[PDB]
Amino acid sequence: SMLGERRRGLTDPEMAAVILKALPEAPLDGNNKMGYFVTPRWKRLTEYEALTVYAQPNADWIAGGLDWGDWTQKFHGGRPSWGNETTELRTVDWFKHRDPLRRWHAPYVKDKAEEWRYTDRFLQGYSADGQIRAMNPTWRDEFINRYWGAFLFNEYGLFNAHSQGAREALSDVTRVSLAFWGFDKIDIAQMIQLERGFLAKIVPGFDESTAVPKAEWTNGEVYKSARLAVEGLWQEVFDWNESAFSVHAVYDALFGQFVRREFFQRLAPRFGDNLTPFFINQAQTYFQIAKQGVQDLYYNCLGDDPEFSDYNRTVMRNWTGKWLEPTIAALRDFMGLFAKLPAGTTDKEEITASLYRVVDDWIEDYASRIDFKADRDQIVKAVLAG
Amino acid sequence: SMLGERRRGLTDPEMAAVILKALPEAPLDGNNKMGYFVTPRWKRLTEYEALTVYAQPNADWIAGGLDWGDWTQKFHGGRPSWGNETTELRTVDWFKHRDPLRRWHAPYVKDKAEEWRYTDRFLQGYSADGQIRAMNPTWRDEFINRYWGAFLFNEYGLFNAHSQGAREALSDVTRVSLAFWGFDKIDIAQMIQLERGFLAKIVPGFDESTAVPKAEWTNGEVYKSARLAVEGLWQEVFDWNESAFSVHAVYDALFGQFVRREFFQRLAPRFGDNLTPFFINQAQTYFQIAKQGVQDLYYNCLGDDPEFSDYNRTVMRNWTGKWLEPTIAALRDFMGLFAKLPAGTTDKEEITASLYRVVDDWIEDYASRIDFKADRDQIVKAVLAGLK
Amino acid sequence: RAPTSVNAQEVHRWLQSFNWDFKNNRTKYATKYKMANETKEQFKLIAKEYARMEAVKDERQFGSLQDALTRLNAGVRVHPKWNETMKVVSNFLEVGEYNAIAATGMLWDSAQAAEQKNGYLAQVLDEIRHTHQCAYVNYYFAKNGQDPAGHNDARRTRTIGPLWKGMKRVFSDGFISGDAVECSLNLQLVGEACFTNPLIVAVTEWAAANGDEITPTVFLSIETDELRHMANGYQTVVSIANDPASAKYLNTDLNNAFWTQQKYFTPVLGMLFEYGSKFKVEPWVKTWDRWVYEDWGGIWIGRLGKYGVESPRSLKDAKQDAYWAHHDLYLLAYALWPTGFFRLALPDQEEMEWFEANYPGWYDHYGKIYEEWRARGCEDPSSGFIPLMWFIENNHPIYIDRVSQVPFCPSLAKGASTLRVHEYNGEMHTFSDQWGERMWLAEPERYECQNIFEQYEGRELSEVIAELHGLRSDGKTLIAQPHVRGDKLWTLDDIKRLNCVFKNPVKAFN
Amino acid sequence: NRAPTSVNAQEVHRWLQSFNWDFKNNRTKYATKYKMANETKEQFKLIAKEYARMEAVKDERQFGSLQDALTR
Amino acid sequence: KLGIHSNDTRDAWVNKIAQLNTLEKAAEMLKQFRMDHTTPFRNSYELDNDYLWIEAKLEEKVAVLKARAFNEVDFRHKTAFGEDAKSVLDGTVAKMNAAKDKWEAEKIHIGFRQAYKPPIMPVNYFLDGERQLGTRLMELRNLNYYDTPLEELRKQRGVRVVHLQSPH
Ligand SMILES: [Ca+2]
Ligand SMILES: [Fe+2]
Repeated sequence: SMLGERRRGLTDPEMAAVILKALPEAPLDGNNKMGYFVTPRWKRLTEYEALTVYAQPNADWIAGGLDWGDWTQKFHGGRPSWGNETTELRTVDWFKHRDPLRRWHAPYVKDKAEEWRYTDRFLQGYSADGQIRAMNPTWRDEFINRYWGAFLFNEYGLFNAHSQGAREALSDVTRVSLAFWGFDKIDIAQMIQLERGFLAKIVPGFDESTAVPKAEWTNGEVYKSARLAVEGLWQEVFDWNESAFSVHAVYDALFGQFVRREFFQRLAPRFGDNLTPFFINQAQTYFQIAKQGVQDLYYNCLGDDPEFSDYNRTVMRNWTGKWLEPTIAALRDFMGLFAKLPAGTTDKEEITASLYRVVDDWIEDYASRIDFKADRDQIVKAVLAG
Repeated sequence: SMLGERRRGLTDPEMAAVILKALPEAPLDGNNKMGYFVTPRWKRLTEYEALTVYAQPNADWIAGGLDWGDWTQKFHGGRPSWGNETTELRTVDWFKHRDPLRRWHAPYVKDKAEEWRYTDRFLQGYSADGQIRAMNPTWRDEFINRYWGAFLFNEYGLFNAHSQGAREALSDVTRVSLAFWGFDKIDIAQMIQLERGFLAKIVPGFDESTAVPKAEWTNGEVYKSARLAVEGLWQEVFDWNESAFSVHAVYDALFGQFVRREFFQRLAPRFGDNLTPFFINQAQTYFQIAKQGVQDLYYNCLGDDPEFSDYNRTVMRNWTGKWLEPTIAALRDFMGLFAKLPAGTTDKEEITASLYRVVDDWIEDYASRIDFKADRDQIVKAVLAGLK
Repeated sequence: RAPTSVNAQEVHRWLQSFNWDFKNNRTKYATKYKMANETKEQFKLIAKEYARMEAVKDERQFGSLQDALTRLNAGVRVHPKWNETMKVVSNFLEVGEYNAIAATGMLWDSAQAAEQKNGYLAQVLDEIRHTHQCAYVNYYFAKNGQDPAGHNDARRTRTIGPLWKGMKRVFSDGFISGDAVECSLNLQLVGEACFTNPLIVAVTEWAAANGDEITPTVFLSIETDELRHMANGYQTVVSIANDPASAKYLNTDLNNAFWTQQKYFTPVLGMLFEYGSKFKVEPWVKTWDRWVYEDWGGIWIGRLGKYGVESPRSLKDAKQDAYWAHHDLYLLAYALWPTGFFRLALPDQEEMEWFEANYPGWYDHYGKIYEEWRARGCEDPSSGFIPLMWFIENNHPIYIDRVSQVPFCPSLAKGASTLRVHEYNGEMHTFSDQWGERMWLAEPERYECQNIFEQYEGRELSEVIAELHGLRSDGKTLIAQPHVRGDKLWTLDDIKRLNCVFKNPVKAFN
Repeated sequence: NRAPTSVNAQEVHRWLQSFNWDFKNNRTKYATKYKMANETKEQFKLIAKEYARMEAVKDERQFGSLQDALTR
Repeated sequence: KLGIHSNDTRDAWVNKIAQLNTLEKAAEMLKQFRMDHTTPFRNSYELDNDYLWIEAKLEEKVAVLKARAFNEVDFRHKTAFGEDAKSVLDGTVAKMNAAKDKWEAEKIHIGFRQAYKPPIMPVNYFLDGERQLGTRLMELRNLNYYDTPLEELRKQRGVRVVHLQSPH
């Protein structure tokens, strides 16, 4: 029917009249601020905080919880749904964390969506503009298809390393950031594959199959230690914080940053490749975005906790030393890829300098926050051994 | 008052009841398709077409018009509000054009908005990632600040060249495309300035003032003929189609494409500059987007018009020859910038090859459509003469 | 050089190859099952595309909310009873959405095939969307509605009442505690397919009927995502159908999951629907029978029969204990009204006629009781009466199921009236059915949830309410109310005067 | 220093007035008895990108209300 | 002082834990607390309403003390009692696989938790244990879950039936 059979209380004269007659004269409380009881991180409570903080039904026995009592149903054995036992880190309040970008779901997908739609437009403009022409064939079929491609498995692995944290995180704010950190990683891994798939369409003979880059990752020498580190951060770590912390404030801050920025971002241009740098721009935006959250959680909240500052820093330094080694090894092996480059592409001085940039930034943004005494010369020299 | 004083016919019981009682049982016509009478370019009428075609109140005496009679008020002298006299091109129907991207206002701003927000995110990630460190100082303070910067005036000028077409375009579809072509140009010019402004913030000593690049544009040698061509396309052309056609299917397809793609896009990377290429990616996306529209209007609709195909091609060939010369001159002068580059940056063979790419693409996507006989060797050799 | 790009499915084609083999590439969670590491997902999505299809949905949702719905004052022109009901429906769903985030994060860890992981991952994100969505409903009604209290702090004020406890069972702990597969059944195979999906639509129906256009706008948007949760719940059964352990454990975990879920929603949803509204949409008995028997227990489980899945053995029980369950519960919920974070109302005459018409015998039991309570003055703060007193006076003790947390009064109930009390190592336990009792007997360490009578024992009512912030911003008037009118709202003092002190009903068997 | 920074529309607009340069035929193509001072300023410091963003935000709502709640 | 989140009972334990300034004392107290107040096997239910909160405040102390007392390798691989974490795990997992029935299995699992829950055992080994022990416990328990009738099951669990009521 033009009007439909269903009648609606907002528009149906009869029903609405009944509704209006039952309404009070004014609201029964002037406090129209949902989440009003939440301690604001900034001047005013943000939509981000209101919609997130305390969504996790934690009881007071899990630092910061507002509920009471045990969980209604636990695991066989007695393991609590969520508990202090899932991480070595301790705090006065797990809901203290705040994503500096204040990303709740809607804003998050809105941004990635913009990036997706623009990426589509970019590629369509890139292909029509015939820019592929000026790209070095060897760099394309070798370093992008094989080595850049193999790197997708590194990102994929870091992605999966977040699976347990998504399940164990002790608060909504931390759970959401964690979910976004890992989701950005799978995104990157798929973008690396998107490029390979794109090239397959404009370059007659480029096989988009992951077979080659996968074989490079699983059996190669270049990424051997890298893969060994990834398999460990992912499957040998059961502590959701050690996992997140070690992945972002150690391995990816060093190895990842070097590969992405100091190798591909730095050299692709030299071979007439403006394509790969387009995707790395995203990966680096994502990285810098995650870094702010990682810093707030581990340094601002945990490392600087009013009661467990000392304890937490001790633990993160422990983790830093535990993972710094496998990370150095991953970098050491990576050094082998430079010998595969056409002579004259870059020299030992450039590589050392770039290594120093990655290491200094790391000491800059991470190591120094927990008073981890790091020797930059020792780290670089250990890597250069390649 | 929690409810407010104003009563609404959709929710007010009394008023709605009166409204509902006056309603017919079913719609008074089953044809709920606005623009149903419009000839679809594709399988089904698109929202783009419905919302656009025939918005311009043209009478039948302007090819394609559905109205009748003279305008109600004209210019002193008698010039019509819109008329056939504002362009040499003729057609069977001015509403024939269709932006291949089907861009009406909402979709247009949505895309530029996405690009704007991402640009913001990119720069914030670029600055925090300290990537500026690996950029060559000379390339930065010289080729980006001065030469790339000066190019903004080229884009600005091309932007302004659209002002008369926005006023004179003989149909909605063509008017909208034209407006979007020009708006993308001012956007680019502002993006070139955005980069200069960005660098000013992360590079202590980089002056974002436009004085230097403007002096390069107004009084330099590198862009001299380029500026002379821009001043002409903009202010010496009163025919809105010659303007749009010459700007996009001639000058910018050759000079613009060479500067943006074959110089800055091609060399910036070599100097550790991933910044500029980010903005040029946009400019090139915009260019390829406009090209589709330009092609549909001038080749698909006009150049292939069932009645004025011959006539229109004759005129566009006339315009191509008229503007190809000043464009070659603009490129010739541009060749001078290569001597300013650090030795070894690029050689004569690279430059010739790149010139040939721009020229072959042009013959590819434009010249050939109107049967303009273009000699690629002659064009390139004329330009190469500019190499100092 | 034609304009070309790459779409999500073109990249997804190679997603399955993303995972590689190595010694410790295995689940970190305990599980009796073995998810085939070649399992495929139904939707070929990648992060970028997922975000785009979700952002497009947001545009509309928030557009309608911040613009036309606000201009129409949709936040106010809702029936009072329903404004209260939405405080519970939205916040309770919120936690189900929020634990579903952790739950699928656990399933994502369990899956070994890259495609099955990606499927769960998309839900981990959807669930985060739904958490924030449900949150927004409360947020919107707080900012724009006729009564913010409860909407503005349900996250802490929900802890006061007993209804919240059972909610965490089916939608929190039941979602993340136990075998990944068992949890998957609670969340996807039963919870979402049997209750949540049909429920979400039902709520938009009841909402629209009571002037609420806010909820339909958000919930109908949430609904568009459930197609993907279903595929995951269905893919879970497939990924284990080939493992020999599945033929030995699947049906037991499924039956337990079915019971766990229905035990709570059968009475709670029906209650929120029929008693939390003014205008009715359809009798809950009819609704329940279609969802659980026709749609789920018949069509949904029938298609999984080829994988070894069978109809839950406790199905017939569930049906017989269902008819009056929601009516039995409202009596307790209203009697304990001061422990909520929402205002409840007694059935008006029009409604009593409706109830009796759809539930023969309703009046002679519940109807007469509600009338007595109103004569007693349960709606008036100066009466000094609270329905809980009537329960004490007529020796009708109220117990809490040690397992499901669902409140029950066996001496008064018209539905199930079974009661099993046990003592084990110095502790008393009260059960309301043979299925929950078996669960506790077999897995006593999984169910040690202290009920409200235990925690509040010896405590004076007003003090528990005051301690847990059950007040409005004036610091005196209770958030909860025994009526939905604008005046004569009970205050903390009206409650203190009743001098009501909690007692653990089980201490009587002593 | 690597602090997260960007540039907003008004920061670019500051130099927009300098975009136009002088030359013989830089004049209106239309008849007019008036002379618009070539130093006139505009009230809103906008650039194409920002203009598009503030308009697209308005569209989101408008079309959202139309395709969703208003249609329902 | 009576309260849900704050009461005399809780204050009492706070002062009690404040007096534990030795990893060994603290670690032993936490273990003792777990035997006395947690799981269906606790020695008493006197702290039912506060144990969860008290236990956590106790773990905090053991953790802080363990961090200052242990070197890096030990903090990662040894329990607060000096035991080698991997050994305890592999040992307990061994018995769990040798478990003859669900009644022995649950004893092992529940006891493991009472004794080694962090900060006693490093979380990595503990959750690794949770994964293996839990899997065996379930396999044994969910086999013919409904065969044993309630009458018998109550006897097996060893509960004292205090009251039964059933119109059907
Ligand atoms: Ca050469
Ligand atoms: Fe959901």
